[PDB]
Amino acid sequence: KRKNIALIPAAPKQYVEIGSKTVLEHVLGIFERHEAVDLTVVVVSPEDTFADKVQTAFPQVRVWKNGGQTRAETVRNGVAKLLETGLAAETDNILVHDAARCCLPSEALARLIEQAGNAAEGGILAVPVADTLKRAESGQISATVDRSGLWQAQTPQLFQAGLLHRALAAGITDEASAVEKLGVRPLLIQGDARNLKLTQPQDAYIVRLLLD
Amino acid sequence: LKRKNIALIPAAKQYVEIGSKTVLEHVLGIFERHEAVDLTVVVVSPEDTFADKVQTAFPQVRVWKNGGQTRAETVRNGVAKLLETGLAAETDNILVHDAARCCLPSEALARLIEQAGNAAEGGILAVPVADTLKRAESGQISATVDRSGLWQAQTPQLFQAGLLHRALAALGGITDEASAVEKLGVRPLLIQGDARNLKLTQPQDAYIVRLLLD
Repeated sequence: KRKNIALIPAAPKQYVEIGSKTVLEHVLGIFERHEAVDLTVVVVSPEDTFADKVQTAFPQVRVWKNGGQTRAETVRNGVAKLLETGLAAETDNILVHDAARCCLPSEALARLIEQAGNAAEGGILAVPVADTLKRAESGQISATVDRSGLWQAQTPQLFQAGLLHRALAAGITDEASAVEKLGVRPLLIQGDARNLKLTQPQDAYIVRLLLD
Repeated sequence: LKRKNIALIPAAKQYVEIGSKTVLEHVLGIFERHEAVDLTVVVVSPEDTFADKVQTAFPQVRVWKNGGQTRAETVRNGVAKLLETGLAAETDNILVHDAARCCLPSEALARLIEQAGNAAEGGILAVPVADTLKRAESGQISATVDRSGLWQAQTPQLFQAGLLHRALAALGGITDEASAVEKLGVRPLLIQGDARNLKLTQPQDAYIVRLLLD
């Protein structure tokens, strides 16, 4: 009865060509082949050209053109529509995922759903900070900051639809940060080193190699 | 007579076969082929035996067997012995590198030598923290911590032999070499590292390491 719905804000090329497809197409395939995800939605801007062809290659994915002006606004429109549309109940789970984390391992997606799927507080994938951290002033170190109990967040970020809608309605960064402001403490679930984000050539070399 | 650049690798796993060489042999390979490095030393435990084999593949590398009971103690002994021996002068540079960071880009090494190699305060390779940071209480988020201006330290960490010997000799609640230098009131430079300069500590890493070398 309870569903798990993937939502991807994509309204900066997710249309870069690696292997035989785009980054986005590489992303949607990981969700489409996962048995535990019941539906995948992509929110693009009303002027996104390549979007129509993406829809054609993935007819069961809903490609919506109600992107806003910010990543925050485009996520807000996506969640609101799933609810108004009736496609998701207030108690179904929404997994918000970055369009550029196109190497997420299916086994880590399973962990996320298996461990935060039935928790009222939801959960995100994350990896413990393993290196010493430093604060910089103008190219110099002004201090060493304790890395005790610190984690770096990845995506997806899984939360009940009703809970997420409330939190995004109210200095926010990720979705968990808006959930934390309501008094809820989300779980931290082991992400993966392979789950990196495409935001620069160094990353790209590693992604391009992982996608082989 | 120019100021010298000496690599020091505390290695008392790094013997995980990859291709046709151990991780260690891969690491020695990066320094021995780099024009600006004048010497390379590896400090192992006296019990270590595979180290003898390493010595035969790298005749100019110095394999010392005065490892400590911890990484901090082995770095301390290597630096002391480099000075006591006369191989390093007080003002030569000591580049302290992890035995398991076998994918350090040659270009990254050059930048460190060029920028920190000529600054009395030394410097380290490091990358800015790009993802949102969270503090955990018992598997749950207890806070989001501000990442503005924050960096993750890598190796090598480059300091003058006399400044490094001084800083590691005696409070004690420190972590990397930079943090012992900072306690003296000195601020090391931060030089851009690289995403491939990762350390081999778990299977996820090994897959990426093996993949990056081919």
